[PDB]
Amino acid sequence: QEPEFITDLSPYTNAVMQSFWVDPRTKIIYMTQARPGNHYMLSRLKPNG
Amino acid sequence: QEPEFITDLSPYTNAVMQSFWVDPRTKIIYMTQARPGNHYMLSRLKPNG
Amino acid sequence: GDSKPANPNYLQGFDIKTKELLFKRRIDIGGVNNNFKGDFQEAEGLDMYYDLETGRKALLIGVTIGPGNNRHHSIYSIGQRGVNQFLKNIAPQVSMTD
Amino acid sequence: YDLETGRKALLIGVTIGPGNNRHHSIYSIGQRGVNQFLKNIAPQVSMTDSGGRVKPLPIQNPAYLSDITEVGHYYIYTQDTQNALDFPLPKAFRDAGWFFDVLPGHYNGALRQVLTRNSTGRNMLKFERVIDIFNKKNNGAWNFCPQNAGYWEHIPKSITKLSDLKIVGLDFYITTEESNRFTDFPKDFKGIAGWILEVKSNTPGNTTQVLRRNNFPSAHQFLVRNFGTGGVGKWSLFEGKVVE
Amino acid sequence: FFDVLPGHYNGALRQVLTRNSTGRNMLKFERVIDIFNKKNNGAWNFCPQ
Amino acid sequence: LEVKSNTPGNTTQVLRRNNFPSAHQFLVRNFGTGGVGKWSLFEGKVVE
Amino acid sequence: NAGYWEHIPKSITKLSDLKIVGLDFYITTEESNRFTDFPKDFKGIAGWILEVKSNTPGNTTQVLRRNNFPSAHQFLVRNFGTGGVGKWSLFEGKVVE
Repeated sequence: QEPEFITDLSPYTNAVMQSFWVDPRTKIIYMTQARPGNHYMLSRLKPNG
Repeated sequence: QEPEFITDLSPYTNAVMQSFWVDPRTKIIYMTQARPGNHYMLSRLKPNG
Repeated sequence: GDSKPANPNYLQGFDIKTKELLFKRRIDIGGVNNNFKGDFQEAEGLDMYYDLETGRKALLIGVTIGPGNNRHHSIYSIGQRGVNQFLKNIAPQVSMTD
Repeated sequence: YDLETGRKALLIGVTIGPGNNRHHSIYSIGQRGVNQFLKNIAPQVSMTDSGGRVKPLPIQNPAYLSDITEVGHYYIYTQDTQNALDFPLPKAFRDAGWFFDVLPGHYNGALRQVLTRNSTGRNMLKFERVIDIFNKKNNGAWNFCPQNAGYWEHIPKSITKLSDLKIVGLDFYITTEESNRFTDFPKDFKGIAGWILEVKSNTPGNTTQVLRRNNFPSAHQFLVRNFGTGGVGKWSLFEGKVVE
Repeated sequence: FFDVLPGHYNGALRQVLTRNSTGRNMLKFERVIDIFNKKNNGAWNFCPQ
Repeated sequence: LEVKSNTPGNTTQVLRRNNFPSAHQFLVRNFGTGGVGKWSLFEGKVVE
Repeated sequence: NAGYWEHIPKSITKLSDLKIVGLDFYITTEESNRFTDFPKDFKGIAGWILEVKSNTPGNTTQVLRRNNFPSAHQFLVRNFGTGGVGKWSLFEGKVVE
């Protein structure tokens, strides 16, 4: 079952994304990137991106 | 049955496309396109064209 | 998955109760033909979207194919019939005109 | 023939548009799931990715920006634009980031390349050119769009002649120390109160540079100098008569 | 006619504004903005047009 | 009237007459942080 | 602009039709004689950059600057269109070291 593209993500951070969850109850994405420091940031964003 | 859109091609040439063929394994579209004279060109394009 | 396309990524599923190996596969996520934007197929996790309307699970994976500081963030899916269509048709992509 | 599920779809090419301008697409009369799959292998090439954000570069730090042949908006960091060579504005000028847009050209193998500095406090500046993807030799020169806000534009002390400043429409500011540093200046007016200059249009190989004086209390003057391979000349002052 | 264009991977975005008038000059302005630190937004450049 | 850039606050204003038969005139000023500015004139020689 | 010169066609024998604002053209010595509204005294002596600028609706301002390298710099001005016809006002510079 070869994959299918879904969407593309447009966060405001220049770091490699590290996790990716979708909310079936509201169709919103939570996208965790690791900032240059130890700290990290999760961006909440729209279904399209 | 009724046709429908799949993808529009984009080869950098100004001529009539003569034919095409998709690769089911690599998903490149090989498009054969005439040229003015006794010559033509084959073009490897992405799925989106 | 490694941070370069030379070492191919791998998704491996296996039962937890028995501690075995059910399967493992290579998948070219992102740029087709292994021709990514530059050379950076840094992999990323994945989850299971369960729509509350139909009840059809759908696996979906994240990938980055961007070179250098410029990072791409692409999403693929191994879902069933009726989930990927729905996920795309929730709302449209951005565009200069509507 | 869907390799995975064994499905099979019948594709048809259709080519529309007038004689020269043509546009050819692939439709399907195929099977369940296959048309969807083909449509969703990869996304349509839009000016930006799905989501409001700049697309990424197709390649790592490119020596030749003409390597980029994909429409859409892109971004070039300071290090990348300093490493590049095809880019205008010499290495000493290169300090800031640049938004690098790419627009469609024509069908015989051409594209555009617009390029705007990420200047917050200073005056932003835009270049733009036409490139030919295959025969890079035909890559036209970078036409500069005059856009200004009101700020100066320093020129670093690395340059030691006003002949390096060949770009038209720009306005570099000069101080007393800078006039005394440079060599080509009028010796009679070299190191007097500083001022701004401005480059003007001319034939290739040469250029006419106008150079004004800033005068709050005093009377005004502005010089002009044509120089290049076609010929070199000295300045020609234009003195002003104060009036109220 | 006011159009927003993508900036870079931090919270930046370009803006352009071109006046609408047939019977006079359609002057345009241009700038950059930072969504997070509104103070860091540039000034209004101008093209002759 | 036309405007030319300078240091912030400072800016040059050029003003050009509009007379077809008579001689042309243009007077330039620089105003802002450095000071108010005094208009310096330049007059032309009618020739053909 | 990048440092090129847009040639004037050979099917134009007047400077009045060049009403394209903000635009620059170049005239060489040999082709600076086929015109009419060109200054007769300065007709065919050196290269001349004309640049156009705006005015009242239906009027334009042309500025003919000489590109002479060794000698002084001259530029002529005229605003033409509605009403009368602009007279070539000259401005000369002082050669200075």
